Amino acid sequence: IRPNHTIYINNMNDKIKKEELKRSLYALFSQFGHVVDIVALKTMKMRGQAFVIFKELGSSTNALRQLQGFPFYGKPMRIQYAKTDSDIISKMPNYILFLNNLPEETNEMMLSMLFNQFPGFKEVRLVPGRHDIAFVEFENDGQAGAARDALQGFKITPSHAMKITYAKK
Amino acid sequence: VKLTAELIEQAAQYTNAVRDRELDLRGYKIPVIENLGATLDQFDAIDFSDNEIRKLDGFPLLRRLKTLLVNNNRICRIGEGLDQALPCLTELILTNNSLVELGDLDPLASLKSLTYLSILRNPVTNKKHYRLYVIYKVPQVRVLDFQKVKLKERQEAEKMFK
Amino acid sequence: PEELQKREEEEFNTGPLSVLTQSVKNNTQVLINCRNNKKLLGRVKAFDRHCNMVLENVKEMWTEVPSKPVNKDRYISKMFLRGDSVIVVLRNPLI
Amino acid sequence: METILEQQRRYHEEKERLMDVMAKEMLTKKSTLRDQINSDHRTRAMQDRYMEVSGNLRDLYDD
Amino acid sequence: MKLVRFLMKLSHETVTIELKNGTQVHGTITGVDVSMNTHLKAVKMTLKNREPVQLETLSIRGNNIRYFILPDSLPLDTLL
Amino acid sequence: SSKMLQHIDYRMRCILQDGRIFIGTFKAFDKHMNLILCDCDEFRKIKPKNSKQAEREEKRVLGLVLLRGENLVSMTVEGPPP
Amino acid sequence: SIGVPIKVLHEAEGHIVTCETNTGEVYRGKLIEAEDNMNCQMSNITVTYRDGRVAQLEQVYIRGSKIRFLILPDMLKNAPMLK
Amino acid sequence: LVEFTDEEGYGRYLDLHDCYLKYINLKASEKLDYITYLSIFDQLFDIPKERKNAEYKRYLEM
Amino acid sequence: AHPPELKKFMDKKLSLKLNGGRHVQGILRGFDPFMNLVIDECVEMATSGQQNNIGMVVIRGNSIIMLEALERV
Amino acid sequence: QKVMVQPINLIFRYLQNRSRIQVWLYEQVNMRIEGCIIGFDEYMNLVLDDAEEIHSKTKSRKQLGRIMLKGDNITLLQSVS
RNA sequence: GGAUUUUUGGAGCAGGGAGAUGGAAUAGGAGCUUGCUCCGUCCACUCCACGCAUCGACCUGGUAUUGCAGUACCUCCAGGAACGGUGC
Repeated sequence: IRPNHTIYINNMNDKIKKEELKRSLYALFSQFGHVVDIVALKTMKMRGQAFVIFKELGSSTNALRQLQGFPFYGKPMRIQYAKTDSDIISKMPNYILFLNNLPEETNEMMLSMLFNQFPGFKEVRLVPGRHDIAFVEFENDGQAGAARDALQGFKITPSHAMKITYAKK
Repeated sequence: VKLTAELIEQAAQYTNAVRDRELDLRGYKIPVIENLGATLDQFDAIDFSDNEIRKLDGFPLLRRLKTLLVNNNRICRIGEGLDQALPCLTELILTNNSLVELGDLDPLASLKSLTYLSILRNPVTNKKHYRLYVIYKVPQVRVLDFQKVKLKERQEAEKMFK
Repeated sequence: PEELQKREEEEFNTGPLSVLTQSVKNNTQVLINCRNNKKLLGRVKAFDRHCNMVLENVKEMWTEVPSKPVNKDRYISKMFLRGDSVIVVLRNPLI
Repeated sequence: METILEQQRRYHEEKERLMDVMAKEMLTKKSTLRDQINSDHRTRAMQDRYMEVSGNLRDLYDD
Repeated sequence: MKLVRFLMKLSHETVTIELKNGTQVHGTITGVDVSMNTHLKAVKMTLKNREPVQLETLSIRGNNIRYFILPDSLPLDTLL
Repeated sequence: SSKMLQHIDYRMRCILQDGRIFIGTFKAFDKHMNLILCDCDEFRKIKPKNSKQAEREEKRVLGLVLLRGENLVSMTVEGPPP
Repeated sequence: SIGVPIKVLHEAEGHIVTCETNTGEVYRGKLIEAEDNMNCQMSNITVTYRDGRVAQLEQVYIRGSKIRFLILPDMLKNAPMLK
Repeated sequence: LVEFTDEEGYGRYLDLHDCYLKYINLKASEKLDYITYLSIFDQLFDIPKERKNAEYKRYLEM
Repeated sequence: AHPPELKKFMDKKLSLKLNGGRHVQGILRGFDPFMNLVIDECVEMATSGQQNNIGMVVIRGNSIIMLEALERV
Repeated sequence: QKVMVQPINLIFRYLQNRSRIQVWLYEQVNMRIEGCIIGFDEYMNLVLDDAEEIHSKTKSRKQLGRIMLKGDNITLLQSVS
């Protein structure tokens, strides 16, 4: 299952009122991240279920890591990633790091996505030669330090974990 | 970094998911709360996730507020004179703090209009006869830790510490 | 234009607003009932088609229940008054 | 804290500054009524400060 | 002649407008238009049987005003 | 001058004829003084009906509001553009 | 011409709006057609009747002079007339 | 301008127009101009305007 | 001075809601730009349950709050 | 394709038949003024012959004669005969 | 450009009756303080006519639904009625 912003919730108590449920869900999920929207429907198809839409993907992962089987209004709730993305989300040391154990398939955009998180990247070179190797260059050294600290042991495609080291002269 | 009106004026001001007026203060590492009256009483819910607030105090008179969200802070002591400044509160969200003793929850009985409380991830939850002491202490709360109060809890709350 | 200005003066001389015209002629007070039951005793400086008024020396009297209701009055010196709130304009008031 | 020496010295100095400032005002020319009354009201607040500082100076000699 | 034109030549004049819903708005006029809508600043606004609140500015619609209280220091013959 | 255009996009409080209060982001207006208020909340004063009951204010969330101009009495500002 | 608010109201037609009449009755339904003088016709109306009595009417036509206000759908908050 | 009104002109004049309006209400008759009102306030130790035991006292206080 | 779009509601059974809480039902027979309606088979229904058939009436437009289509239109 | 009974036609039919017309009142549910319509004009101001107020509370009818009921008061024009 | 859907307003005013019922710390008058008596302003309870009937929100107990969606509102039974408005 892929990580989404919206967490789907079933196995809730359906006897509570919808507005009390919405206040209680905003209370229960204000801890993990910023809740932009909650969808609580009381119709016979969708009663007892809720959807909580978050701004960031990490807070949904934190909510799924914390609230496995949370006693909520007398019922242990079951939270999953929701199968579909939302409406609102769908609408909205050295500079050079040497990377090893990189997936061959990895797309350029993907690499920018993972590495770019710690800011602006000067350029990345993938190895057409020794495969699964790459050089990631950051414009700022501070950014590079942060990436290096965080990235090592990074899990991209769980089969492999990346090893990142500072480039050596 | 200390909190001033400057971080109030720049922060996100909007309508929340439960359709109240919201000011967001996520990720500011605020240790002390002061100078909130520049919100001009246009708000019903103020978030305070990820701040280093040691004590929930310094709260000025804001009448329209119905929710305080104090998720993941370092509340070891609590303020006592809160009900005089937040008269129409309905939710207090005190999750993931360091409340340890039963008497530390004692100022919360002063809010008459209080209906929803959340004191989860706190050491004060760890001790025995906790929830009945909250009910026997603050009777006006209808939802405690997302568990609705029951009359057996009211009876065994009245029975103890007589 | 100018023919409308002669038309409005002859119409205000002969029509229903003549008394307001008379109130700006010899400068006597009129008693004006308002929609919130306030009587206004005062001269009129100027008026228009809508009976909007600019008024001097106004005594606004009205009746307030606290029992028996009392005739609490106030003295507004100069004022403007929108014309849709005017009920009744009587040219000569008795006292 | 040197109440005897430092605090009384500072309060005496602050009084001297207030006297110099409202003297500088009474030395300068005035041109219109608004700004005359404004300075005279300003000098009143300075006198209120002078009286309060002189209060505190007199209630700091028992110890 | 229309008297709304008399009212539009009032700016920075401190009036007290009595509205149609028993309201008393004491403030200085920043603007009146041809439809008698009055924009005031430095407003002391008292609703019916309520305490006087104060507002930085107000913008009253024209039909909702009932009468004015103009200042006594107003030469109206030059204003007409 | 077009004075209401200066008050545009502000958080504005609008007083209706029956006594309601509309706090909304004042987006647009016209000749009849209709209003478009984004994120608007209405406020009804509630009569106490007792000697000892207080007077409360009930707030409804509305959203995007078209307010017809014949209802409007007076508008004041509450806040800067959010 | 036509004002910006009545243009927004015309944009709101086809969507579920909520009228409040002068008598306080709340008519929430799909705005079939709106008019320049704010005459609104709505289908799938759920009326509140000012004492709580929520009934369901179909195909009402509300006179615009009696409309207190019109809660439009919030998805029109990004309309280019509002800009 | 938080201490003086415009008619007072910062110590130049005193506004007695408001007091004149309260005075019309107090006498219950309009036979009295602003100039006639000022002649009343030129009085010092002579005959009073109204009987000194009447309602004139509340006005005199204000 | 645009006429209302009541061409759907013509010759259809309506349920008017007039001011003062008054309620009349009937077949809409015509309208003007003022939304003054002409109602055929007009039955007035008061606060009491009994309903007075008043036949053919002219309703001034400024008293109408609402009109419900009792037929499908 | 449909032809319309505009209300001036029907008020003029009330004029032509000289029928006694009951007139409801705007924001006055108690009183209904009925009379024979002699004539009417543009703003629906009516004149009535032998008009009478009917207060529904007191159930009493006060005779007036020839009145000119101003048009903005009218809610409904009902024919009693 | 004051004659039915917007801007010259159809708005204003008052909360049923009774009882040797109870209170105005600092704020009623008169019998020219204090004590007492009388009369045109509230809240709490009781009685007649819990002012009446309606629906929505809401609290206790039991009970049913385990369902992937962009929402006036959502299971049912019984008790209580703190709130809102509608007509008398």
